[PDB]
Amino acid sequence: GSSEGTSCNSIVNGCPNLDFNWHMDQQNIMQYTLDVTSVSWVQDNTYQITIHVKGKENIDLKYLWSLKIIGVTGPKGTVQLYGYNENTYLIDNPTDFTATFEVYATQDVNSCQVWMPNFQIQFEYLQGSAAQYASSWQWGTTSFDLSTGCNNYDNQGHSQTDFPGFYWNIDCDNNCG
Ligand code: NA
Ligand code: NA
Ligand code: NA
Ligand code: NA
Ligand code: NA
Ligand code: NA
Repeated sequence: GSSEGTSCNSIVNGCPNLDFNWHMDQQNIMQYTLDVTSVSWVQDNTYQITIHVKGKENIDLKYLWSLKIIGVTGPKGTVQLYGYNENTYLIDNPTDFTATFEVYATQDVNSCQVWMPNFQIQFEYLQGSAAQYASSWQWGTTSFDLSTGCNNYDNQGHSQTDFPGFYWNIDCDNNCG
């Protein structure tokens, strides 16, 4: 049985004035960005969201061993994006990719809007058969997790996450308020 999605009009970066770059720089991780490009209410407090992740420089797919979204509060806690072990090949560029998955978004920003539940993206470069390309690797730390959120920052405006948190309208009711 199918249902009509309800698209959210306003998807808000909840903390655009934090310095996220610092947290990747401190770990010698190349800078990445994340945007939430669409949100649709499915039913209950479940939303289908699409993310777009970009790296500062282009890293060829050959360097990648695995990529997965972890720590997801949703129907699936893990969303495999790439991995030989898991026969999963759902992205072609670890430095410019999209993913669509479901989350349960329940923590209120206000009476009309809820926060995205935060998650991490686990990158493994140069492992397994990708280790053969080590000599041309030039982008710093090779295995790392990048986290989302607006709730973890130092006393000088640096985030201790790598990507902003986001919020949107409850049930994607664009007429709330
Ligand atoms: Na709609
Ligand atoms: Na979506
Ligand atoms: Na998966
Ligand atoms: Na809040
Ligand atoms: Na409020
Ligand atoms: Na201090």
